[PDB]
Amino acid sequence: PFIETVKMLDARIQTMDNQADRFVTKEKKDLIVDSYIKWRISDFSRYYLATGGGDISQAEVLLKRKFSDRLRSEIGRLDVKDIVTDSRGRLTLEVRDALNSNPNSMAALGIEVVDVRIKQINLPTEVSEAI
Amino acid sequence: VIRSDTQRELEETIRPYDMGITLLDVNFQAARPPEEVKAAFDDAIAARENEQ
Repeated sequence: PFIETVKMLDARIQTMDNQADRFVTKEKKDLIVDSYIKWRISDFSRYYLATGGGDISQAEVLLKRKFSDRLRSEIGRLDVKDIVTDSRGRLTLEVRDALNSNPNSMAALGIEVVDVRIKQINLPTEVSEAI
Repeated sequence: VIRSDTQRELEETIRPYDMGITLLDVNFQAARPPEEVKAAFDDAIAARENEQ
């Protein structure tokens, strides 16, 4: 009754959101891309011991960094039309598989990712005016 | 490839200090080169739509 306490951890499919951030393609064109990631807790012991207290902010920072890195590495390859034509089709699945898979796994931290989507693609002001 | 090279370089640099540290990942964010003052790659993109 008085030597110990325990911590209650949510298990529902949590949702992370962000704001716009720029990018670039090989045609020197630049876009605006927004997205969101579904993440689930895989193994609870490793999660609690690693993240240090189990409040969302640090997990948010970890996933934010890693997602930005992997996506920005991927879109830098394909061409301007290839974004708009099929941005779901192999981008989302490939980046999901690469991000989910030892250390550097993003699962080693104890997090399972469900799926990744892209929400909107705009263009800068000057190019918009020209078109 | 720069992400590949910088990690081995840093790991080789940190060896003699004997700090006992392990590097999980070396992540590389955006690399905007316009120096915030030469933002005139806009015209180099706006060349196409005016010729056409």
